[PDB]
Amino acid sequence: VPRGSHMTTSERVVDLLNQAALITNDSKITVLKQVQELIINKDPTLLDNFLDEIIAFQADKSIEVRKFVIGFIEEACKRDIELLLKLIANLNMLLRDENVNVVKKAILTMTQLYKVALQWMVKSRVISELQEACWDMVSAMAGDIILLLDSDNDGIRTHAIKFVEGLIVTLSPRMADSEIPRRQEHDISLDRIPRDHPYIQYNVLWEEGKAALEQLLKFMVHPAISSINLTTALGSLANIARQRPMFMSEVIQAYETLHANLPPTLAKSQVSSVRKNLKLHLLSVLKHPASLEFQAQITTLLVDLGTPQAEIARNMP
Amino acid sequence: LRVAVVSSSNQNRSMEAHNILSKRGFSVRSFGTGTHVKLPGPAPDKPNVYDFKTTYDQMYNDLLRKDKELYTQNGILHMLDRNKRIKPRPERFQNCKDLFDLILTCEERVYDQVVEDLNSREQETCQPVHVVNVDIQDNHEEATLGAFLICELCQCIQHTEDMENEIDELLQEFEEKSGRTFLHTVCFY
Repeated sequence: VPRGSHMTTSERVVDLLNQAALITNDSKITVLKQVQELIINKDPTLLDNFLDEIIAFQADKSIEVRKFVIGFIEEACKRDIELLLKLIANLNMLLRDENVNVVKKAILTMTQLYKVALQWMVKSRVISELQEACWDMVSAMAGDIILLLDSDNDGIRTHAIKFVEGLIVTLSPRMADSEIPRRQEHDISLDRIPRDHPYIQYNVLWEEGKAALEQLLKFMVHPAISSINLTTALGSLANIARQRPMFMSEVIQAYETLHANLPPTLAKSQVSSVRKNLKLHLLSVLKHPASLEFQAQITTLLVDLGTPQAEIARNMP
Repeated sequence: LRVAVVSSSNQNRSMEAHNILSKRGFSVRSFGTGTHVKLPGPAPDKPNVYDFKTTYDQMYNDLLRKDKELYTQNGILHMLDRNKRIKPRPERFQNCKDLFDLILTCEERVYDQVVEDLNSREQETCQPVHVVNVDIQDNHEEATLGAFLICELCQCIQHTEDMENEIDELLQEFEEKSGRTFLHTVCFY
């Protein structure tokens, strides 16, 4: 940037924001991403100051512009979770966008933010009436996304399944045999929530996690379940089983149920695609050290799906 | 629409598709999932074998000095020249880290290798990518017919309001019109 070293960041930000106003196509997103980088990473003390100017783009007619805004909310809240107090309303309104691609981006962003918000609640020295209400909002929005499992749109259902997966994992404890993604080592989980916390109740969250899992297990035996939603749910269960092996039981049961009752509406190539994913996920659970207790059942299913013995062995310890 | 087209050697089926899609204004990359590169030889049981590091131009030259007349008559020198014109070397799917809306594979074995690999990368975003297979035989005429079929599918997809909601119905129409099966799954970034 010419004469950049002579500018204040704030001046540069205002210049770029006005530039972005001049531009009437998607290339304005490149400008707005430069603004994002400056007020989130270079100088986050400017984040509050410029928040309304970025958030104003949520009304832009461009799909990609509104998706950009959702991503910005995500980064802004990771930098400073207290901004959720003034951005949860916008994020929930964006969940409700007329365009499904904007909706889907909002679901992925909530899948990132819910656990950040819950950590904030767990860590908070003191908790305001506004911060309580903000948690009520996050939690009700999590509930709305769980309800999107009954959307009439296949892509929204797929995204809702992934949000639900993340919720089950967050609201259950890590254990000795949990296989934890590198990225996620420091994410909050149930076991990190003090039993005597003045506001967040361990027992309530435990029940919501179990109820979230039940909703997913019910969804999977729904007679009209699509090929993509069923393969998504199968992979979600395998992830859950590996990160939270106290539910491995529930996962193997779902897999046996699906294997004995394939949803009749799946077309021939859809049945094959699903069956291939069932086998993949069974092999994946078998490799997990906690699958000790389920190995005879897993092996039987795998032999039924035609897996050669040599392939089963290759996936054993 | 950002598409990746994947074969075994990244020589023929995926490069024929790369070429048609590219010329028709799609954003497209191509890969192979095979362990090595295989090219036809003087008998069906004696293929030529190369490392994925080897350039199209180095293969061209190696084949030119082996049997100029054979590799002219079997279209391979022209194929390799065509490939050199798109990019310098075959690319292995397992070594790339790019984002697509749609990944098309040219046989079931390649589809299994794509799925196995993506399913083994840790998801960061949970953004889905749709993976669709069509069985295309590995020869020039099939590669060409398969490339046009893939181009027609991509064009259909360009044209739908809502890719994720309509793609299965579209694939079923394609199965019906082509008589070819289209496996379909999602993986997650």
